[PDB]
Amino acid sequence: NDLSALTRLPFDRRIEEFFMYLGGRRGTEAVGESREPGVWEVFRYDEAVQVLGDHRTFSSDMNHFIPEEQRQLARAARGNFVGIDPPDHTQLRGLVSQAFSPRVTAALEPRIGRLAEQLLDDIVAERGDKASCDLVGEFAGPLSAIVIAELFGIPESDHTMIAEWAKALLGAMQNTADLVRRAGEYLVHHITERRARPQDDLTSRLATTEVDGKRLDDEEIVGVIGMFLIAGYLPASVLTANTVMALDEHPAALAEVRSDPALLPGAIEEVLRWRPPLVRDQRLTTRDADLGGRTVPAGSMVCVWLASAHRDPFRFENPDLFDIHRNAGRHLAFGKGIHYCLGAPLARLEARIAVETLLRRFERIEIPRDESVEFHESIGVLGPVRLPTTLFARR
Ligand code: HEM
Repeated sequence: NDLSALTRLPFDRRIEEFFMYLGGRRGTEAVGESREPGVWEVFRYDEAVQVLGDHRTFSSDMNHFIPEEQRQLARAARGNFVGIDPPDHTQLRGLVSQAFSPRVTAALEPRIGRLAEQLLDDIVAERGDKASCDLVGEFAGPLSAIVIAELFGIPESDHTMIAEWAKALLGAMQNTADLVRRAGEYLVHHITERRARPQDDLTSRLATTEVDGKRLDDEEIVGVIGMFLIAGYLPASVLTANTVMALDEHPAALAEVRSDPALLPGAIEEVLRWRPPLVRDQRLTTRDADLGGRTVPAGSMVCVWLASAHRDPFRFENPDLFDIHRNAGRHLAFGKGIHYCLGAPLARLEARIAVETLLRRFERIEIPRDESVEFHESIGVLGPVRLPTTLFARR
């Protein structure tokens, strides 16, 4: 398979041979073993769905088997429920979900609008009507970090800082430990501040919501805020750029969307299917598991290829065709079951406004096929971290 080699190929051929790899295996088998010793891969839709649905058999807690005595440092941090299983997940997500109601996401739409325009005006001032820039570095990445910052009611002054903090951490080392620890210190101050004097933001809501007599404490809230930033930053920025790139690579689709921007959310859903930011989702078998005509032994790492599931012709017609008019609703880009992305509404809103603004303001968006386009190094990500473009402002 040589998956590590693919992460080093030019992005265009990385995409190619990545989907060729998945295609070949998916063609023959729903499930299979990998070169890695005790790891299985999932290639087909139904089995991907089955895996995500059956959280009992396929755990999200990678330290499931670690003895309860040696579990203290293997335990997930207070507030982080992405790496835990019911019933611990249900209670924590229950609280966060109640607080993070759809109207919290909806209310951000005007700000996201204004922020996207401001980032574009900063790029335009430096290089004029024909302005070259890094779309991820100067637009999508700041927009994703600051949007999440806005959600939690982080002061306007600290936004450029938060954007830089996110770029540093996300793109072990003593610094990595520091960034995490200092973020901790910062967020505690933010929380106690918003607990004392509340404002219309998610931090204050997290601090004041009850669910059947239960609340979140300051240290859990820190984990939640931190979890949102870590889970949400890269993928959202990648969705915004993958949309720009996918439309660029399809002039007809692009023309349709430019002429009727109502088509854009549908286009984004297609992007999520056809070039998902997060390309795999991992689980750990708690027991011997019958899947795809095969038995997966207890203790096995399972790697669910979401990207392959989306190309499964059993589930999607003409799977390898990018079609902004397709019903992409069944895609798994935001996961499925109990761990389904809490940021999915916000990401769709973030992405829609960011590309809506770029198309309205720039009549030409030129993107190279060089190695100047730098895709994120992880096999589990598919999209750029450095995307140089040339923006020609509409006359
Ligand atoms: C387009 C961008 C995004 C993608 C592709 C994405 C994808 C995902 C996926 C696949 C999961 C499921 C992980 C699993 O099953 O174990 C997930 C969980 C999550 N995402 Fe996102 N996400 C995105 C943006 C965001 C944003 C903007 C936020 C909020 C700041 C966010 C917060 C979360 C949280 C909190 C979870 C965990 C929910 C849980 O564990 O129950 N995500 N995301």
